[PDB]
Amino acid sequence: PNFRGVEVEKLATMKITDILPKLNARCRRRIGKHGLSMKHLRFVNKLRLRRAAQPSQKPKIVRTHLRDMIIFPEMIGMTVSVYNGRQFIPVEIKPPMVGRALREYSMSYKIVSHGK
Amino acid sequence: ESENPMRRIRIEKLVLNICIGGEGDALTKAAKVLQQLTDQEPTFSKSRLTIRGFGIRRGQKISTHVTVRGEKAREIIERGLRVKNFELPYSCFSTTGNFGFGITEHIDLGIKYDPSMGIYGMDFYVVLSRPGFRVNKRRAQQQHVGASHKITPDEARAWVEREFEVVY
Amino acid sequence: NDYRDLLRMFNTNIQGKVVLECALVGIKGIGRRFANVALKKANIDVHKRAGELTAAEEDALMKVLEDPLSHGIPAWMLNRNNDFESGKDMHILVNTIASTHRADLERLRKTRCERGVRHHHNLKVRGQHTKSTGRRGHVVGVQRKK
RNA sequence: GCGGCGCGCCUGCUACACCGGACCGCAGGCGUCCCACGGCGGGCUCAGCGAGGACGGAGACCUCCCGCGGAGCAGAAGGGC
Repeated sequence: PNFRGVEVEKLATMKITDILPKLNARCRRRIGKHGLSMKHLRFVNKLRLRRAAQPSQKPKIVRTHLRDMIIFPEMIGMTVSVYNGRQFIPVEIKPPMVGRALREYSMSYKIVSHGK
Repeated sequence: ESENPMRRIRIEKLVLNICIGGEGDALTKAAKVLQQLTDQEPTFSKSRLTIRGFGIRRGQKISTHVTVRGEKAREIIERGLRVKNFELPYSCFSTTGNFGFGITEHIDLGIKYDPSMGIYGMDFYVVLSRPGFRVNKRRAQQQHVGASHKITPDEARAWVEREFEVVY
Repeated sequence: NDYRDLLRMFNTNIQGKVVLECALVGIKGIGRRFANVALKKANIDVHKRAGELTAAEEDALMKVLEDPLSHGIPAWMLNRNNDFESGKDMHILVNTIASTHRADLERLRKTRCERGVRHHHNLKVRGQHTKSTGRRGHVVGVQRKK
């Protein structure tokens, strides 16, 4: 249940910079030698300011084409569309779930149903 | 404003139940899990009748149960409330003041997960008794207990709340 | 020679033939991240019968495995470098390997993901070779609920 | 009349409240089975009404509670426990 040395609430309130030092290579270099794009960066402040301003049950759950943006600890607690190549997949991010791409939790494939 | 001291509530006993069809040796494997926790030999209950959905065939051992009481009862049940985050569903209390909960993982109770011992889920049920209930079980003078002295579920939820500080 | 066959530790029998080194990577395999980077040396003899090894040498060996960092083994040899738990670098021993595997697989199920579906459905994960390569045994995408 | 066997035997009827009462009259069985399905002593309460409890639902287990027998006693049925 505890994630990367932080309890669920601590990591939830921890900044993106805080969880970044102890993380996987792709995650560390995502911002370490790189950063984020301006489109990717804007999307963060299109749910962030909504996740922190709940007036009741969320009326947003916005549908976003952007998919492989590594999820941020703060964005935990909300459902993101994580568009697969056709239809949006509603995804609620678990606090231990953070530290990996929103791509991993979204299914664009058929599970099985063949073998004929 | 004082209840008689016999009107207190005591955990008479705790039952421990598994239902591993019969498989090839699974019931024996659960015997190991029960033996360490209760320090007692679990007795193998038996299947009644033969059914299609499960593999019981009127003679396959289908379940293992041990009844634990006193100091052991408190600790084994306290384990069960911590692992159930001090939360229990409200309807679990029954008509005779008996309540139960479910325990995923024989390992979650602090037993080490083993390749040799596969995870076996068990379930619990704790029987609450008001001192003076012997009138129902003694070989001589066996007569039913009176209405007041029987634990009503509302009174027992209060004893569970007082005993473990649980919430529903 | 007091070869002393068996000398089992960690609930895993060893041999009077195995050299002191293969004896740990051969402790069920599970329980020893090997390549013998530190195993080759440790404090134990390089090439002798593994039963002959004295208990005191075995006990010091048990201690080096118990605290790898104290021995001076670099973190890269150890398996769990960052930990998704309390985030503390740790070695894996025999029982914890399959407990941690449950931790890795059951976490996968609770945090539903393509990497979990590619394990609950038993499809090989990552390779995407469930197309024309592994007729082998029938561990391939089949299906037939109705 | 050999199509049936009431040609030996048993249960419940028919049977007309002691008993005895007919019929190719009805509703059925018997020709076996079991050294435990026997004898005895001890313990025990059963089918189930509920109300609860990982998976677990018509349904499998484990709990209490109320449980006059509503259970099972090798097979016909009727007593009996």
